[PDB]
Amino acid sequence: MENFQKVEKIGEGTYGVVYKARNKLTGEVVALKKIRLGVPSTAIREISLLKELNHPNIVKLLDVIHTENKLYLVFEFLHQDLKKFMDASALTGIPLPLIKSYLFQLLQGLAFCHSHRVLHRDLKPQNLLINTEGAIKLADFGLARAFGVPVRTYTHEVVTLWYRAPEILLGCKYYSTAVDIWSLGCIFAEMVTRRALFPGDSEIDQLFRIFRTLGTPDEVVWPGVTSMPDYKPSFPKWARQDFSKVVPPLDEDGRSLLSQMLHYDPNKRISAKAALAHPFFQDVTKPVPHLRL
Ligand SMILES: Nc1n[nH]c(N)c1/N=N\c1ccc(O)cc1
Repeated sequence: MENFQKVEKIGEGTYGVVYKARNKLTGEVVALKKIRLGVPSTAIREISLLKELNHPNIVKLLDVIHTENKLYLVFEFLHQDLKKFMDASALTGIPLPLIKSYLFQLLQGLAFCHSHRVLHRDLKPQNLLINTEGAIKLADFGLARAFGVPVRTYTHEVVTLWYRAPEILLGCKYYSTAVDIWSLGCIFAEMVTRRALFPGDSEIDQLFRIFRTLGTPDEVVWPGVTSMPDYKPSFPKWARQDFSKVVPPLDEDGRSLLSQMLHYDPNKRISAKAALAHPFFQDVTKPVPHLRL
C-alpha cells in the first residue's frame, strides 16, 4: 500500500480483491491482492514461507506487506487466466499440443510444491495464469492452508466444488498432495472436452456426479472408504463409465494418464513426479497460444 497505484481490478479470489497495480517506485506492474482481515500470526508466518517457494510454474510472490487489519500480497502479473483462455478458445478448443504443454508445466509446478510438502488444495482454471510465451503458472499456492477455504468468498460468490477430490468431500481431514492431482485431472478433462467434468452445485451433487462417472466407490476400489466421516451406506451404487465416453477424443495415453490422476484411492492416484514420466508426454512441445490481449 501507498507504494502502489491501482490500475484495475482483475480478480476477486476467495480471500479478497486482486488489482493490477503499478509500483510507484520500481516501475513494476504487479497483481496486488488485498486480503480482508489484526492479522493472525500463523497465517503471517505461513505466507512468508511462500516467499521462498519459487518455480517458473508458480506465480511469483514478490512481497508480503502487513500493515493494519491489512495483508497485501504482491504477485507477478500475468495477462490472463485459463478460464478466460478456455472461454475465448471455445469454438475450436485449445489445440492438444498446447493442452499437453500446459498439463506438463502444471505437473512440474506441482512436483516442485509437493516435494516441499506444500499443497495447493484449491486448483481451478481461474487460478492458472498464462502468458504470451506459452507458460502457465499456478496462483494462490499455499493460501488455503494459511487461511482456510471458505464456502463463500468475501464477495459471497460461491466457492466452486467442481475440482474437489472425493476424500475432501467424504470428510477426510488430513488429505494429501493427491488432492491437487485430482483437481488437475478435472482441469485436463475440461480442456479436452470444453466442458467441466464434474460441475457440482452442492457437496452431495459434486460427489454424486463423480460417482455417476467413475462408479460409486467401494472397499474394492478404495480400501477404507466406507469408514470415512461423510460416507453413507445409503449412497446410490452407480456403475463406472468408460473414459472413452468421458474424454473423446483424447488418445489412449491421455486416457491412461487421466484415469491414474482420477483414482479414487489417494494412495493409488498418480503423483506429479510419476505423471511427468508418463508416455503421454513423450512428444510434448511448448507451443505459443494465440492470445488476444
Ligand atoms: N490476472 C492476473 N495477472 N497476473 C496475475 N497474477 C493475475 N491474477 N490473479 C492472481 C490471483 C491470485 C494470485 O495469488 C496472484 C494473481
